[PDB]
Amino acid sequence: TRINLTLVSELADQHLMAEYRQLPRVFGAVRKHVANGKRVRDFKISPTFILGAGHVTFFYDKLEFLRKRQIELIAECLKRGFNIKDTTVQDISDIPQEFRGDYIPHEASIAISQARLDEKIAQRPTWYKYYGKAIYA
Repeated sequence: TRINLTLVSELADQHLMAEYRQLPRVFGAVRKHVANGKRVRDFKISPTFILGAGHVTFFYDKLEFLRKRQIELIAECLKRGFNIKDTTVQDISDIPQEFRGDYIPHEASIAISQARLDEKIAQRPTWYKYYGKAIYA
C-alpha cells in the first residue's frame, strides 16, 4: 500500500486508481489499532516522509491529510470518466483526534514520491496511460 505526494491531477490513470483504492485502507488499520488499544504514542512515526519500511506508519497521525486527499482522488477519478462506486469521503470522526493530523509536504518530499512513480513507469511504459492515452515512452 503506497501513498503518493504528487498532484492527483498528474497521476497516470493506473496510479490514480491504485491510490484511490488503497489509501482508505490506512483508516482501517488505525481503527484496528485503536480497537487493540494502541495510541499514536505506540507507533514509530518517522519525522521525514519515506517510501519503504515505515512508509504507511508515517501517516498514522496524518489521517486529516489523508481524508482531504481522498476527496481529490475521488473527484479526479470522476473528472477522468472512471466508473467508481464510493463517491464520498469516509467519516473518520469515530477516531481519536490524535490520529487526525494534517500535513504539508516539502517540495523535496514530493520529488521523492515523484521518482518512485516515475521509475515504475519507465519499468514498462506501455502499461501506463493518462486519460486513456499512451504518453509514456
